[PDB]
Amino acid sequence: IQMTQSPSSLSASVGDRVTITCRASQSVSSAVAWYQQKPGKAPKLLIYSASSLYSGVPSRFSGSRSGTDFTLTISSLQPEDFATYYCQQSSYSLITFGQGTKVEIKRTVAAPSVFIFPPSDEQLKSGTASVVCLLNNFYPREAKVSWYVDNALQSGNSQESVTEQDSKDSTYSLSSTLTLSKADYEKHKVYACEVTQGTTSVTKSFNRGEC
Amino acid sequence: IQMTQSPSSLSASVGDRVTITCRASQSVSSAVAWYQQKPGKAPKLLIYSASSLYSGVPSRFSGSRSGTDFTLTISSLQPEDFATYYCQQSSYSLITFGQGTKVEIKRTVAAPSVFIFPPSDEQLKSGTASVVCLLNNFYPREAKVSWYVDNALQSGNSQESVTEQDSKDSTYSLSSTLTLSKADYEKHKVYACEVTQGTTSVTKSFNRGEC
Amino acid sequence: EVQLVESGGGLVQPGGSLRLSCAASGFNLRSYYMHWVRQAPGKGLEWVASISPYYSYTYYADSVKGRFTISADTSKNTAYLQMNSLRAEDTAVYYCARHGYGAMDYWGQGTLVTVFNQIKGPSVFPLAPSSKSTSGGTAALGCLVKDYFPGPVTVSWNSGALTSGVHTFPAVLQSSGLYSLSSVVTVPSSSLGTQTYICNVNHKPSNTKVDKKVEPKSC
Amino acid sequence: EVQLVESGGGLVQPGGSLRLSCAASGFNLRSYYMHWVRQAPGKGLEWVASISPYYSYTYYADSVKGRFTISADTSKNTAYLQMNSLRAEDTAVYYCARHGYGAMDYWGQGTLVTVFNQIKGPSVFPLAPSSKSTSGGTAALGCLVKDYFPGPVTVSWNSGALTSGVHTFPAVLQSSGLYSLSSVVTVPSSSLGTQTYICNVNHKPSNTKVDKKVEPKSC
Repeated sequence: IQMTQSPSSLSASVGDRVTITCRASQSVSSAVAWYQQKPGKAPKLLIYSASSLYSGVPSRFSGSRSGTDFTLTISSLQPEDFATYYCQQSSYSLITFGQGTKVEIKRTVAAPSVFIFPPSDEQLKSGTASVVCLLNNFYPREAKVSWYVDNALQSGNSQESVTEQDSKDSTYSLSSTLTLSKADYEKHKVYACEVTQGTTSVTKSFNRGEC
Repeated sequence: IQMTQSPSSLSASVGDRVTITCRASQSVSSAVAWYQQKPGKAPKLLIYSASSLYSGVPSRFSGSRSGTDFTLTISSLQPEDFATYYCQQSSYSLITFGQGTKVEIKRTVAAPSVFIFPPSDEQLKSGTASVVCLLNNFYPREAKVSWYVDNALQSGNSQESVTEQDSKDSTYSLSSTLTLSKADYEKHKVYACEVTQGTTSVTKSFNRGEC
Repeated sequence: EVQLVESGGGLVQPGGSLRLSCAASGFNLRSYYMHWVRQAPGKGLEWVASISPYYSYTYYADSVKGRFTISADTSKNTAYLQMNSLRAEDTAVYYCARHGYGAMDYWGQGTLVTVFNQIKGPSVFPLAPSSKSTSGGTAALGCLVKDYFPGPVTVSWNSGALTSGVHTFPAVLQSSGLYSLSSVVTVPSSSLGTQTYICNVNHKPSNTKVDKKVEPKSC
Repeated sequence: EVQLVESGGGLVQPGGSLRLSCAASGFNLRSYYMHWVRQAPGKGLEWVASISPYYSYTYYADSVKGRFTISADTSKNTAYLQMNSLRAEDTAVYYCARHGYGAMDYWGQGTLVTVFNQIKGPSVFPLAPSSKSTSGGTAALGCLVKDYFPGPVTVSWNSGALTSGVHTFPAVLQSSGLYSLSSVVTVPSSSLGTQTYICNVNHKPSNTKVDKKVEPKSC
């Protein structure tokens, strides 16, 4: 069958009741299973026979079947439940999967605590200077990180990495790494990191030499 | 055994008598074979039992055994015989190979016929201009190809490829490809290719527009 | 405990050949239905193949039928996935899982299979002969092979009749990761007027053959 | 005619797994001694492995003994070479040949096996906490993981006791083809004076573990 999973994504705060619907195009095989694929891990079996809770699966998850619309229910959303969820049919050796439903955890909008790190004395001796800017425990995911060197805006020499959603407070975390040569770092004084969320922008800075 | 092949390389003109020696460290197994590996091809069996000529091998090749120094002999070197040659022992499932002896064909030193090709009308429309300089049928292998654009020397934007030795006249052939953008090619007039062998240097040229 | 370990991943060109391995521990692999599931980077789940305990009834997805082979070796307690005729879509993380009840109970860590820079037909440009190039009674012409992947390209001249003077150069790797080369032939300067000269380039990887007739340069 | 065709080549990381294939035509592969020979790019010939007709007595070179397996399948008339625990030296063009008389009569076209960008242990630098960074009673420190290959690196803090506030970032691919990431933790500003903070980075690929104690920045 053609497992049509609805919706393709959704966001819900902690404690919400979450429903994901998976509709089989034309089938009567009650054998339908639910899985949870956390980012970067293998799919974890949750519900089999579209009713039975695999051993070791939290209560909150429950399964049902509206004839063709097999539904997965999370009674009380926990921050750990953020993941992508898939539904799976097994007809005559016909294992078909749904397109997938990503679940993000909504949370009260919060600003990041920002720290800036000058490159270490060791890394300077090697010849490369990496200045790293940290955005800690903020929501939502999106932001604008800009690098400034002596009030001159930098571009193309930065790499950013964002953590997955925190499984306790539902917030993110981001690190922007600015890479420069030793000679370039020794040729400037003012290093600043600017972060822009909505109507608010914050800038941490350090001056080469100030101790 | 440790098949020590001597020499690691040699050069000889057409008609010369060529000898390659392969010495076994300590063996009595007469089972020694000779192969010819032309550049880019698979090893071709030449002599087996260090005396017998594999079916389809020219007369010129012959084998012998000086107790430990198994020798391959080419009575009348042909230009086709240019290749790398290997010797092979088969002790108790102990197939060991010699380091290898490359054979190049010496020839009367000759200068290359040089041609220069402006980029085609088609390649110009695509956006990239490739100017190719040809060095035809010269000996020895080594040369110095330099690109000049309006008498300004070019660097790093050229790629050269040299043919294997011609199996008839023993000479080489080289093509230097100079790659430039459409805009750069339209911004200059004089294009010249300079080749330097020993005491002689030759320069072909074309002027954008001259027809 | 019940553990599935996968190995054999890497990068291969379209076609190629790759045998993914899936070794099991804590259970007899001959006693369970075993499945192979792939996940394209940033995409959904697609079932690849399956095999039956003992009976060894192999099942395949229609997207791989005729290219992939699933086999199991009881002695090593390991299941395998042989991958031939690989394509761009075959780029995914491949997992091996064990059938439990009516689902997949245990899963492996998964190993990645990646395709190369994809096939690319060559571009053929004429190395135009010229009177300025014309040296006495010897003129030179060729036709350039540019930006092809992967190798090789077979270049011949005038359907293979022209052999004397033909020089096909070894392929280079341009900075764009694309192979390129050229083939040239020296011709009598008089033959420029009458003899037509066509280069025969064949790219079996892309199943493309180009035949360009090199001709005098003009304006 | 007697023809040996090879397939299964590609690029793999050190270790990995690769099964080279060698299909034969025009003769029963079960009736001949079959050999595998490798040639390093721009180097000599090295015999890899061998197998006996029917008896299937496998012989190996000392440089591969314990990592490579040679096997033949009579049904497909094909001989195989399984390659595990791959290293940098294993980069070569691999041929399959048939033993004739006391030599190798026929040869295949050969397929290339290439190793990756080689293993590289990570460099660990301290993300120094500072009073300027110190926000109220919350200070931030970490220790950077730079220029490692391949993945992954396991980063923990204070032998794994420190878990609250630890944030290990996903790895990036720098322009040098080298993986890099960082791990940070937020600490009480008072704890800077007394609590020592060590990052625990482990690189199983290189079998290297680095433990750096992040400390206040100074001059």
